[PDB]
Amino acid sequence: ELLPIELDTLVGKGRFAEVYKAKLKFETVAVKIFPYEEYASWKTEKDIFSDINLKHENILQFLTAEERKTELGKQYWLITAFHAKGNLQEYLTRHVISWEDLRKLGSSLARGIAHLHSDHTPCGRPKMPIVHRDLKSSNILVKNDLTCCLCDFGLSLRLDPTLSVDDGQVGTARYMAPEVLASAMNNVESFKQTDVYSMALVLWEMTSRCNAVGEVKDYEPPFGSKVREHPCVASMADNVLADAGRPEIPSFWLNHQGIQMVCETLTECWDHDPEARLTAQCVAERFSEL
Repeated sequence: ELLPIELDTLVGKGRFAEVYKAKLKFETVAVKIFPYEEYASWKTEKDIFSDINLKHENILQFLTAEERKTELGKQYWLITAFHAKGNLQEYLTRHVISWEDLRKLGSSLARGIAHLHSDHTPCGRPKMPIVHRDLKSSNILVKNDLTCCLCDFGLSLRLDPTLSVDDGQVGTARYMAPEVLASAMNNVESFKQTDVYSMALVLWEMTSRCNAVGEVKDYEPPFGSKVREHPCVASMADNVLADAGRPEIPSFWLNHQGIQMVCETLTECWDHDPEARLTAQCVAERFSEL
């Protein structure tokens, strides 16, 4: 029961896996390949993608997981929809986006996160919340219709009441909330608030490349003008925590009313105080009012 795949091109490398554009005999699929040593990440993602209640337009569509014996030993595959327009970071690097693009990307991002965060299904029944714990533009995929979907659940945490104190600062230092950089966390709502902080930075990346503001600069990642290519937690703590630093919002951006509203929403969402941040649900609601 192994699918007829042929690995065309490496499109991704992370800590845990390589991602390949491949063919199924839809002819175009993504194949995420984990070595045996990264079994844990494959399983964490597999369990999220296999969960009946995490099927959503704004979550990457999963076909199947496979175990594939090789000469070196064994590989662990996740086979998913392939989004040809690539991850949001690559997309914002390549393109200046319209107001309409920003509204679709931003709304779809917030609806995807709010769905992960929700303690209930649409049809009202309870579900254990997931927090992504590594939200960033390279972990968001641009669909042909210019909506986002979430992927890369390798570091995700099921908000399980049995989770021990030992169960730190896993994830990408650049996108880490001040309370994570400070090691100043406990709330349950605490991990949801860290996702929202990272989401804010991504809304900023989208806004930074939106032609509604007027003149658009080249894409740079959040804090790109202040920290090295691969910033450590210490450097991030100095910027985000010690200097209360956030990506720059030039005042001329606020002259467009849409951009102004997005900049006010995302600014609340990257507040030093996690309790000051909006919920993903609240952000999705503001985006629909646009």
